[PDB]
Amino acid sequence: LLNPKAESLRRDAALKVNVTSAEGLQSVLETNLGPKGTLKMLVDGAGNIKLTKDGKVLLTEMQIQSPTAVLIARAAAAQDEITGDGTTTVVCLVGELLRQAHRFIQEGVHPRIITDGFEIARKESMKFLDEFKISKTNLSNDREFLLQVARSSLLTKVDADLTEVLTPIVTDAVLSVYDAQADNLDLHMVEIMQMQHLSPKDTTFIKGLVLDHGGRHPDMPTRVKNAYVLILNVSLEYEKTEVNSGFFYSSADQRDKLAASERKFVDAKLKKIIDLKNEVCGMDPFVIINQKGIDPMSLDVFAKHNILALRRAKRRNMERLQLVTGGEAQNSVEDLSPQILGFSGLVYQETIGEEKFTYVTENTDPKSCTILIKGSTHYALAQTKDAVRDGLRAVANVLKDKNIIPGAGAFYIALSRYLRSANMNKLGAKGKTKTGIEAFAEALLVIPKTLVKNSGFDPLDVLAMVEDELDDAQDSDETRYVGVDLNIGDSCDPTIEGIWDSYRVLRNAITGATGIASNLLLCDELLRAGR
Amino acid sequence: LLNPKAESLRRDAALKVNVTSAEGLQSVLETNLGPKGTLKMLVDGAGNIKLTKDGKVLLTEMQIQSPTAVLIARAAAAQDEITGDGTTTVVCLVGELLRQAHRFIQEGVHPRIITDGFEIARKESMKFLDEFKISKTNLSNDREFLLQVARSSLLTKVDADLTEVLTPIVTDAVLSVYDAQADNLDLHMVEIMQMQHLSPKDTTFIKGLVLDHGGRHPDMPTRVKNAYVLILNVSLEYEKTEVNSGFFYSSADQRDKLAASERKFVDAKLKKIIDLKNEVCGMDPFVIINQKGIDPMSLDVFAKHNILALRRAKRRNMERLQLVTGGEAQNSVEDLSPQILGFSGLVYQETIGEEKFTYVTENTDPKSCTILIKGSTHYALAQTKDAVRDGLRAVANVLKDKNIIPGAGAFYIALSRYLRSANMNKLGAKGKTKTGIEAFAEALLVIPKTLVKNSGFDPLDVLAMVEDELDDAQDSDETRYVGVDLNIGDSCDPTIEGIWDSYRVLRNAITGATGIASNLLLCDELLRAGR
Amino acid sequence: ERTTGRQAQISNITAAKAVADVIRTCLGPKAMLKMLLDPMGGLVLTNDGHAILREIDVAHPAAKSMLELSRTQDEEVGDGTTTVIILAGEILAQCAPYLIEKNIHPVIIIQALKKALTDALEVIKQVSKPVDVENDAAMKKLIQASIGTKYVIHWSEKMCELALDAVKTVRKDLGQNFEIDIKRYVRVEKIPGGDVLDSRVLKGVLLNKDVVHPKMSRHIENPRVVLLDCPLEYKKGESQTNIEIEKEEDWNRILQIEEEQVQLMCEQILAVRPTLVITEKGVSDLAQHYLLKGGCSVLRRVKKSDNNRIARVTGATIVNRVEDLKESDVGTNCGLFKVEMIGDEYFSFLDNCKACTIMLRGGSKDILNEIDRNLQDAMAVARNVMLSPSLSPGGGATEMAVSVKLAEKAKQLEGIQQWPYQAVADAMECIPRTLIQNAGGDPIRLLSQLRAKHAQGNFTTGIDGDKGKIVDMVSYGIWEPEVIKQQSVKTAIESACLLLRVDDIVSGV
Ligand SMILES: Nc1ncnc2c1ncn2[C@@H]1O[C@H](COP(=O)(O)OP(=O)(O)O)[C@@H](O)[C@H]1O
Ligand SMILES: Nc1ncnc2c1ncn2[C@@H]1O[C@H](COP(=O)(O)OP(=O)(O)O)[C@@H](O)[C@H]1O
Ligand SMILES: Nc1ncnc2c1ncn2[C@@H]1O[C@H](COP(=O)(O)OP(=O)(O)O)[C@@H](O)[C@H]1O
Ligand code: BEF
Ligand code: BEF
Ligand code: BEF
Ligand SMILES: [Mg+2]
Ligand SMILES: [Mg+2]
Ligand SMILES: [Mg+2]
Repeated sequence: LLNPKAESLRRDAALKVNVTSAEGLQSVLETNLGPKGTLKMLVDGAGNIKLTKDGKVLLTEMQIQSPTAVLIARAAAAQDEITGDGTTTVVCLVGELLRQAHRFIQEGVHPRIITDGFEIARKESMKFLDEFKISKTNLSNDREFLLQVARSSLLTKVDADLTEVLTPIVTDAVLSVYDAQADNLDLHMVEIMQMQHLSPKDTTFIKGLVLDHGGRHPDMPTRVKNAYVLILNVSLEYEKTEVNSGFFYSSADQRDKLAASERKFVDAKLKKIIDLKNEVCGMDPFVIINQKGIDPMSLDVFAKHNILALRRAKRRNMERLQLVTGGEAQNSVEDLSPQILGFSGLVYQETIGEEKFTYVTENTDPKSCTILIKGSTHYALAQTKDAVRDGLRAVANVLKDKNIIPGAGAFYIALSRYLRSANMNKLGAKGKTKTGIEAFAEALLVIPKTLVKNSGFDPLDVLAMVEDELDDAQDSDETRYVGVDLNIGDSCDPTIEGIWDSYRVLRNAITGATGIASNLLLCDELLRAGR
Repeated sequence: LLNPKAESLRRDAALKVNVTSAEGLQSVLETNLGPKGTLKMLVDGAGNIKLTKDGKVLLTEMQIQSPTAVLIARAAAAQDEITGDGTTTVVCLVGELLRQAHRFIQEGVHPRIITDGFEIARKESMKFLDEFKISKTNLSNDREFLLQVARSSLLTKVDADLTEVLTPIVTDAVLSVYDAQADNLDLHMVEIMQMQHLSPKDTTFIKGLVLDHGGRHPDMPTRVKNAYVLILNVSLEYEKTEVNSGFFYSSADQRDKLAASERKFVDAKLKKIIDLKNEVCGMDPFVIINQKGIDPMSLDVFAKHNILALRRAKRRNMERLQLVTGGEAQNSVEDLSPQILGFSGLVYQETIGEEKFTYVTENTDPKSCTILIKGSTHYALAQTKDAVRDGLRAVANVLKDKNIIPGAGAFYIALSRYLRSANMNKLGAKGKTKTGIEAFAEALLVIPKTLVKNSGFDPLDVLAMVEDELDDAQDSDETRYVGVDLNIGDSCDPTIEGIWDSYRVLRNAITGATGIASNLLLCDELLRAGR
Repeated sequence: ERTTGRQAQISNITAAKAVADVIRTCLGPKAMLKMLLDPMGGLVLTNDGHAILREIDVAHPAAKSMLELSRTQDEEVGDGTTTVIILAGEILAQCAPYLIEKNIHPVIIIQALKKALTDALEVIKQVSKPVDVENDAAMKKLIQASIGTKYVIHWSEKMCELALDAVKTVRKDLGQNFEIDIKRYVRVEKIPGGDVLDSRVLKGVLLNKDVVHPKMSRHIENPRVVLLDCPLEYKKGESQTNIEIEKEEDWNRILQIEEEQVQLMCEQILAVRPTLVITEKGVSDLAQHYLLKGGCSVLRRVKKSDNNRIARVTGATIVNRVEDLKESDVGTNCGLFKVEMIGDEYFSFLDNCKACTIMLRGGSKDILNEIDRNLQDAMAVARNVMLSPSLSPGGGATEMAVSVKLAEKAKQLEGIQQWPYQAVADAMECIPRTLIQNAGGDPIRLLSQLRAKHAQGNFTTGIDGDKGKIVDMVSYGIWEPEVIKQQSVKTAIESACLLLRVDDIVSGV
């Protein structure tokens, strides 16, 4: 029943739509899944070309109007916003999940029975994962294992040769900021400075911190070799009266006397620092950075004493620099001690035509690196960053979660089979609820199939192989991990190839996709009221 | 690639659409399937209410724009145009067929493999039917068996109590026109006169032939009890010169002399008949029908001699009446013999206010009856006819094809199972072609499921029962027919309930649905060019 | 334009009846989800009645009155939302015939309905049994009851826990009734991801605001909290404060003063020896420095609601002017000051290892709102019992009891005054029926049996959800706060009584 206006897909039409859409979104992102995926090039309404193969990118970069396509998108973004990886997988999982479920809905089974099954299967899936995972020693310094995690979560979006270029640059970065002995890490301390010119293969890893805002003055230090570094944060430029003020000279040159009187507040606080570069290395063996400004006249003073003065720095660099050098983030200049500056070896300002680029090379206690992404154009400079992030938050996750999972869809093909023969002799489920867990089980085979569907070799066939080369080492006992070899068309050992799915991703992918799908299936009416 | 205008769903999108639509049309007609179906009431753009539950009706009565929905409609109409029954089944079969096939297409299998499978399965299905059927003796006079065929193909569109009213009226009709001793029959010889007033339960079976056009003259015979009947076909009214002519009287009364001269051509041929009703029963123990007209002055002549004169009769009644009476269809009156009139007992003209209704009761050699459909309104008078036809062409089919098939989806649940375990140990198929026959097999379960889906009892459950109560009499040997009992929810013996599917229908339903579906699946691009 | 007569009456009734019709398939343990589309953008995938009807604009006046019923009811108890709508309709609908068919005036039908309500309310308290508001186990299996019929059931136990563990936390008896302001003292915080179970009820607060300066404490062991209104920067005069200078070296003089007052301010704060200073307003860079070496971490910009909840789990009473900053305004009773970085987003905690902060985790920002609302229903029926330790026979049992005791009485009343009374009885029966329907069983069958079994054999006998057979409540139990059964019937009969007062409808301001 109703009131004018306001439309509403009801009965099984609403479910028809929901599944319809999901299945759809699924197919549209299947392409950019697996290392053997597809590179789309999408342009906006302004002509901003941008390349991708990261589900998230393609996803938040498009304008979707399908309600179901949103609830699935939002839940997928909420995944790259936590595990930073697997945004693509989750859309397939909620898609394929609804297809597998719609088959038993279509035959009669009340959706509430397929959802019940899902939860049951879900738990059993998350149990199985904790038994499937691979506790890896908190022992970092195993750069070998981590370099396989870098390449794993990189080939998923990289120019191949460039994978080998970024594989280290990412790992070393994560490590460089990570604090050994369990503890933790905050990726924000890995500046990701990016600059045009020279292809994205030329990008580099800086153990220190690279910046833009250089010393903007002629007679400045082109390169301060070996010196102190001052973390400054107080306004080194002209200021005004916080309360309404004005000058009123009655005398011809009284004007002048009042002229310098304004600037003098500067030098007041400005002297407290200039004598510090005397009070330390006042005879040569040096550079101030400052978050705020530095007007002309002042830049002279610093340029006069050969003090490389930088102004307007990225405010989060206070903390990043306070690790690249050690020196305290000096807010005010009053209580300023000469024993609190920081230290950096070569600190040189590479000028790239109008563009300034000051580096903070040679450090003692880095703890905060900078991945300098190079690249001829903007489209590449874009995607290259979106590759590093999706593969850096990827390594740092191997650390947070001291477990890892064999890739090539090993875990999926496993849980899939398990659940099948599980309830057959488990009955630790319910009545007609077996349907739902059966679906969920069959559902999971998305990733393995789609993984090869992209490669080429027939999904149905190659997946069949894994199902064989698998139980082969079961009828002979012993545990053997099996996955889909996306190069040949046979199975293989993920662990041996160097293929890993981050644990926290799988844990937030399954619990996620089910949350959506299972809540979508219980939907029976799509309103559209309330002008 | 392209030229302006002209759209075209391509790749798997075209197949997506095709299956999409089919599945759709399927669901829309599933409702009016089975005796426990749904009575829809559709009204056109003029307000002509009309009730139905006959797929064909609902189907040709709607305006469809989906290309796939047409190719499926047209092939379904082409079925009610041959077997006269099963228009609904065929739309489900091509629907469910595409769903079952799309599942293996969706996994990778090239459609050409699922079509190959279909043909293979098709043959095997049509073989199995010839082994499944039940040769029933050409021996008619088994009104008992035929009355079960009448009710079988009637409850599929009738008011229940009305089934019992029409069950005989149909059978007796088919028989009445059928020529025993193998031979053949032409249903056209069963007039289906329909008249308003008094509900469609009041309809009747006439062993003779009822007509409208009565004796249109006052002093006419209200009821010619026991008499001859003249099959006339020559114009008994005023005529004109086949070549341009005109009168030209020069004399006052020459006019008059020329007045009668025109009518005299009438009486010329009109006398040759009036003396025939003298030359036979010229002393009382009589009625002429005539396909053409009979002007006023002439009706007098016949009314004068008490000769019930009818004019403008349904031209196909020449042949129908030529069986209800025996008398030759007398075209011209010249060579008119008194030994060629026909004979009928009571031939009375029931006048129903302005409406004339002459009956040709009491016959010796009927061979052509008339099913008089009564009914208060037009909507009912409509549907009642569409029920008789779909159930009359249904009995006459049991005769043509001297075989019959147990209903309640017995044949389907059978062929389904057969094909499953067949290829398992048949391999009389092909390589990956097993998919297609597997689908086709699972597909068939449409009818049984949908049959109960309409009744109520859960499809999945009750069908499971048949699958059990079946092999029960297989693990114990002996043949036991099993079907779905749409009243309880258990299985039952179709043959025992009196449930039969006409053979020729099943033979033209399977070969039909496959023809469409299997040709739809091989479609890869929907053009729309050529303004 | 205008519509007087039964014309009016009818359209009102039908209108009201239609309102019900929409959410009737949302009352029951197998209740479906009405994914609604809001104008602003996003969606609502909830099945919680009031949360649906809110997202649907209506036209017919009655349909507007009928729609707000779900609101006032969602304000008394947190639960029983959908039920009031369905009842409120069936009442009007069940009157429809005797209203016009039996030509009974609206005054008379009202005089009876108002009467039948009171009697009906008796039968509610009559079948209601009291409960130990303190017995953790009873409260759980009570809260659990009103968690079924919602997406949050796959963790039912886990939910009642976070429910009780929060109702009781912000509670504070007080007597000279029990006051439980779930609203201002149980700020929820939905965080995307993890698992459901990965959610706890932190006894403190959780702000994502980081620390004002880099080299500042990431976590003080037992911090000394200081909460304040006023900002931390050079203030100005609330009058025409205009300075005129021609005295040369005077520029430096005033420009300095600013630093000086920021100093003073830092002093007054630093004085009571603080480690954590949280202000609602800003923090001058200067003030940061003097509070840095002053030995304390600073948090700028925090909502009043966010702040006043801190002042209940730190005791630290909030104070404006600092020259009045007392030492009683301590920061005692406050565990750690963690600052966990949750997926590229820093947070800050204040747990103690009077007001808690329920932190939910699920599988999407979307899925969480399901939980939050579902939870609210739990956390509300918990509060109800806390303030009325009485419960009613669930499974629609109570609803059927009143159906009989009323039906019986009505039949034994005699007078035109009987028909309207009779209808209230016939009406009530719809809830066990909607339940049995949304179950799948045969309504005419189960009801006749439920009703009969009721007529004699106990009154705590309702219908079982996922089953569809009539069961005794006591048996598998599913009592609900007696308060809900109050409102549901109080306002529903009122609604009906209002709309029945209408005999004319007109359009124009
Ligand atoms: N070379 C490989 N061979 C088999 N599987 C791999 C290979 N490299 C990574 N994969 C698979 O890539 C899948 C993830 O796809 P990806 O394109 O990274 O999307 P997302 O990571 O956003 O879900 C993982 O399930 C992993 O198993
Ligand atoms: N009472 C019955 N119980 C089980 N099957 C029956 C019964 N009566 C007829 N049917 C089924 O009706 C089906 C045909 O449906 P119908 O509505 O007649 O559509 P159409 O004949 O146009 O396909 C047949 O397959 C037959 O098995
Ligand atoms: N577990 C259940 N089994 C049978 N009835 C239930 C069950 N859970 C809720 N009920 C009944 O259904 C109604 C509550 O349903 P609900 O969908 O939660 O509506 P509301 O939004 O009013 O809470 C009450 O009458 C309650 O007695
Ligand atoms: F393509 Be995913 F985000 F790794
Ligand atoms: F409904 Be069918 F044409 F018998
Ligand atoms: F379903 Be109710 F609002 F708890
Ligand atoms: Mg990835
Ligand atoms: Mg039929
Ligand atoms: Mg509730």
